[PDB]
Amino acid sequence: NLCPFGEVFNATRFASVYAWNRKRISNCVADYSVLYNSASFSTFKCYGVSPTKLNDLCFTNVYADSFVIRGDEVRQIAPGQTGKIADYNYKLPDDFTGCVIAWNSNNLDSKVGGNYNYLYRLFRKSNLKPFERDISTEIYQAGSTPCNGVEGFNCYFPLQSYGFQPTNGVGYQPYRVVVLSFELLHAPATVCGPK
Amino acid sequence: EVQVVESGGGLVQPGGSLRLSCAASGTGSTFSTYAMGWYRQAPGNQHERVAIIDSVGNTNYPDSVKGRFTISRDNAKNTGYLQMNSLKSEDTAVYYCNLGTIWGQGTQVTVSS
Ligand SMILES: *[C@@H]1O[C@H](CO)[C@@H](O[C@@H]2O[C@H](CO)[C@@H](O)[C@H](O)[C@H]2NC(C)=O)[C@H](O)[C@H]1NC(C)=O
Repeated sequence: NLCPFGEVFNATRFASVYAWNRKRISNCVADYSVLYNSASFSTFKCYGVSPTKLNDLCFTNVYADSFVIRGDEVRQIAPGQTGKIADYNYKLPDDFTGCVIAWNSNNLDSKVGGNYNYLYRLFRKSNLKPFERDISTEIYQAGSTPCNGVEGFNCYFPLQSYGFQPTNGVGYQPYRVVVLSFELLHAPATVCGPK
Repeated sequence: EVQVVESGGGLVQPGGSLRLSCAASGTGSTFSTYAMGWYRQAPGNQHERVAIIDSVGNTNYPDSVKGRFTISRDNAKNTGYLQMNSLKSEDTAVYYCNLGTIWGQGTQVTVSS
């Protein structure tokens, strides 16, 4: 009956940010002090809720979204930001109610010669709406002439590899991110703090 | 019963320094067993953890304050500290601390000319 936060935070594999993973958390007791008292995380930051109240509140559900980005991109995981990640990969709404947690994962997600496994969406016709997810790989039309699904001149694959290398600077190193959203419905609350 | 009070805050000119104190009461011989953290509030109910120290002294900080803020703990005095160097106008906020699951009301820090 303790919420399965460890499955999210301690998962062996993490998604690319364009295909960010979501886990529904419901019908459990959430002790958030396990997270906000951990020295493992460099970022723990809340919006529309105070950490002083986290263990005293009840919610219908909480959503845990996880993924990998650059360190200097962790600032984009917040309301009212723009940039490649917030525009094309993962967008938080102005009225976001939740917390963002992040930590450097250079030891796990970098590889000598460059890691081809983590990617982000480099091209898109328009910005994502908040909490929208796009995992398509349609050839992107950069010129005036259509591509007709064929990669080539002025017609680019929409995903770009981070190519994480362990020797890059800390801002360019991979970071694992978990975003907790707290949902209130006109239904009974099912995730509660220890009280 | 456990309680924490913050102190050492106030007005400071840019580039100045402050040393905040998180003083605990009602802990017996047990203060050392809890983690302790420092947070700052921004308008819009935005709360940023600015420093964390666990029961064995492991620390961490976000990038915005790394190199400028240092958290420390005194298990004999049941007190913790946040050393804030090279303050900036953006560092203006209410700063509050926690010990385990107990929170303080906070104190104001203002960086202005
Ligand atoms: C992720 O795994 C770590 C495993 O070390 C968990 O942290 C440890 O949990 C045990 C039991 O609660 C403690 O004795 C250790 O002191 C913990 N270490 C640290 C560094 O926290 C951690 O709780 C797991 N994450 C989640 C969300 O459950």
